[PDB]
Amino acid sequence: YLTYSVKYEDQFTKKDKLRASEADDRIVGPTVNLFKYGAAVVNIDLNRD
Amino acid sequence: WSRYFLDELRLRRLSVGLRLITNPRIARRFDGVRIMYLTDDDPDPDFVPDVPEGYVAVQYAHRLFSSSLANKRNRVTYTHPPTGMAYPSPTGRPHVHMTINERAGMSKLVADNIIASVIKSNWVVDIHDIEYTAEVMTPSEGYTQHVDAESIMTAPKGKLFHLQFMDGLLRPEPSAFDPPASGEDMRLIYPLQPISVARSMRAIVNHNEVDRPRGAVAPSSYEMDTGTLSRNGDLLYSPVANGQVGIPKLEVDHISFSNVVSMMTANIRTGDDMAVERVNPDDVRAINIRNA
Amino acid sequence: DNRLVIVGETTTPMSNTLSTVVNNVLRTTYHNNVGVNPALLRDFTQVNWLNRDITNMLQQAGTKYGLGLTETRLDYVRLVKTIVGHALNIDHFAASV
Repeated sequence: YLTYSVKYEDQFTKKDKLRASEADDRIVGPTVNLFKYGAAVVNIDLNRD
Repeated sequence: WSRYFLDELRLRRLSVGLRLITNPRIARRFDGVRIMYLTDDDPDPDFVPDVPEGYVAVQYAHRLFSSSLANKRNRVTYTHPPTGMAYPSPTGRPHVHMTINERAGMSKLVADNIIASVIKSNWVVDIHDIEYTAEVMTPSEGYTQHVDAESIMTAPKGKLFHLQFMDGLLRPEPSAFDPPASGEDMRLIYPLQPISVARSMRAIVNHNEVDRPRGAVAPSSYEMDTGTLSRNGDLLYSPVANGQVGIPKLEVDHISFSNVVSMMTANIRTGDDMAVERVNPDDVRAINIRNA
Repeated sequence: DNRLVIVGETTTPMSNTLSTVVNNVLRTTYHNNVGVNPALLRDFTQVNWLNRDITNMLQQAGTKYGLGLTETRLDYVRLVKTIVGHALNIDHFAASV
């Protein structure tokens, strides 16, 4: 019901997908791609899908 | 007790859902607003500007503002309820902390004279009927749309606005030889209650001078606590010490983003079509009925 | 909301392919849609204070993070696994329902 909705800052961010180790890319992967370096604010809102 | 003509399970899910509605993490319908003409150097949506030391609170009514012949021109005149003096020009009104509570039956010239009195005479005007949402604008995005002071004063009561606030933490610092600009970013409309109750982390960067940036926040320790799964089915946190029964997650008002969900595997198959054998009786005259 | 979760497409990694900080987290299997959860930013993020303020939290005894298969209820007669408890990355309002 509650998911994250993170607004990035488009100057200090890096637009490509971050590439960790392959076994860690299926666990840590979509977390470090949502809290990517340059997250301005991180909100907890109602889930949209 | 007709239990609102509902299921036995549907009330059990309703007791969880009422915890979701009164949660402060989603209650982002902000009521209350403050017109004030203080400057803007460090933008953040948490900033609720303090009322200065020598201001007098005056409750708003229609009796105060009225037309009066002042200097060869009919000017709208304020009558300050402590002293009772007449104040026809907004250039020299005393510092009044007016608290508008109704905003109904109010003229457009009276609303013109108050917003003129904020800019010219440094008033602070609280309005407690304005409902609005807030989106924290990132500084590279900029303010997409503004909100006019004509709409903050001359509007029907139940209109839901949309104010845009900017997190000025990640603004680019200017170079040490750039000659300055000219105009200053001013600010007219401020909130009463704290914005960004939905905020979890902020400014995930690393500043080069100090260890952690000014006002950057960390995620709370309850967002990472899985805890165990109880025997009843209530989600518990981790025990804070030895021999401590853990805190159930539906009592406190924090948010936990990792939870133990009891789920069935591929060896259950709830709700398929099971197949039976039916054997009719031998004679219809041989079927016992009573007493059974 | 009368949903009823069935174990979807779940994978099981080797213990020598994950790092030492994910293997202390992982409960022996996990769903392919792992979700997003800030406890997985431990020693994978670029930010120095966020890596500290999560390691300084998760090393306390009052909290402990995991991901995946924790409980197992074998059947009494057929002796197969019936009801498992996976530690998803999902809020406690949906998970209590």
